[PDB]
Amino acid sequence: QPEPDMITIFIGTWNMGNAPPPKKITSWFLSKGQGKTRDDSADYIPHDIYVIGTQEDPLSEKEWLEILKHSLQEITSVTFKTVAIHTLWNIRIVVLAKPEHENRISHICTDNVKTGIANTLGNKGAVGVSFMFNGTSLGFVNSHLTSGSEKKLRRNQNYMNILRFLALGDKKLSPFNITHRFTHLFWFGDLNYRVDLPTWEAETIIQKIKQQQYADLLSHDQLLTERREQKVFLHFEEEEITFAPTYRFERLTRDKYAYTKQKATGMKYNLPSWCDRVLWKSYPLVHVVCQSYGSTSDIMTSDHSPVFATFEAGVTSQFVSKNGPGTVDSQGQIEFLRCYATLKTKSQTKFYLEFHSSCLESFVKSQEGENEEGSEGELVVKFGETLPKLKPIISDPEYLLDQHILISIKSSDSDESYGEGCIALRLEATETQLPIYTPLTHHGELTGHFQGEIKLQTSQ
Ligand SMILES: CN(C)c1ccc(CNn2cnnc2)cc1
Ligand SMILES: [Mg+2]
Repeated sequence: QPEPDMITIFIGTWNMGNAPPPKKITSWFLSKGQGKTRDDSADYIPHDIYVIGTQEDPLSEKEWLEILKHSLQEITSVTFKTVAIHTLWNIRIVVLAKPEHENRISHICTDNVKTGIANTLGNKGAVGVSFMFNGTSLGFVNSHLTSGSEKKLRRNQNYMNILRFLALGDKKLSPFNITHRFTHLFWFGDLNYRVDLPTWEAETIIQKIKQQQYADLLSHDQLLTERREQKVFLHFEEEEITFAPTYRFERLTRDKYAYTKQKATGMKYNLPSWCDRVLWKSYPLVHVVCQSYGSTSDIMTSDHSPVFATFEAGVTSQFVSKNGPGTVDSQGQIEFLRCYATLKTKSQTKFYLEFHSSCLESFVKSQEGENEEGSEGELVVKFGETLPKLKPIISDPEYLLDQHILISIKSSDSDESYGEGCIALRLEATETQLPIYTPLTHHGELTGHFQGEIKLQTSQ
């Protein structure tokens, strides 16, 4: 039975509004309703992995697991295995996989982050799951961010706390947050970003939704505008939105948006908004294709509609050679020529690099670079041809060209990372000097750039 080089992944996010679900929720897992929907001809074809995020979830883990497994068994006739389930308050993540994957999945991690302080600590935050699927690391974050049209900045702060403090994936990747630890990272939830239009325009917005004319509403969506201004979710993707706003509906129909201020809303308006979202970030030049992104029309127990997204995702096999794992493959090497970091920092410490990759036995520390002043104020850290030659565990090009090198630039004075990035080894050529580049981030904000040339030697 061959190992796969692709899988499909279902992502669901649903704020259940503290109500039990209706008896049938299969439309969610079939990617049927509004938006980019899945073809009927695929209905019996199971996804490899189903990841379900809920918010305001009133059910026990047992109760929800029984509903989810029943739903999938009815669709596919397959009894899915539970990979992980984790709940913080009423925020929950469930990961289910086809039984054939049980011995492909390992290194399962769960964690949560509580956002806010005092007043603002007690119901918002995130849960997450990570695991290895053969040679591929997968991370999944379900976040319920701060509510309210005039709290976009709080949401952005919630995002940065979650990506700093959520402890998933390989703890040896100590300079790296979740935005660099996984081949594929999916971040979804009730992100609570709103359509920023005047309250007086409520009926006009409703009119536009009835006409399926979303352009003038999406141009005011806070998540799109904050992402365009690099305030949040830097270097993440989102499929184009082609479904109606998923919030805030009257329960038991989808015919009415309930937007007017009420004591129950704290006298806040809830103009129709795309609160419920799926975003992703994959390492450079790894295959990832969104094959659906939409909302269900027939699940009406909540004031939110469920959102689905499905993905094709490239995966690699757990490679064994005669040499690695457990030694180097002298036939393989990675050289960095003429590299320099450009940093936004005002500080004047010396810097060194760390190279981390599962193609190395352990991470590699460079010598200090040479600091120069850039022409427009910047710090330029030059490494020249001083960088250590990296010795991968396996030299076979079918393995090595699918790998990635994480780079951290660290202060010699503090050993703290000033920037993290990632370089693909999916090169146009081997034994050839080729340009490389990554942006550098820290706490998920842009801090600089790393660029230079690479020369990769494989056994071919
Ligand atoms: C061809 N296969 C595998 C198939 C066919 C029909 C269905 C839908 N109805 N169902 C539920 N449980 N068994 C049948 C699911 C799978
Ligand atoms: Mg709510």
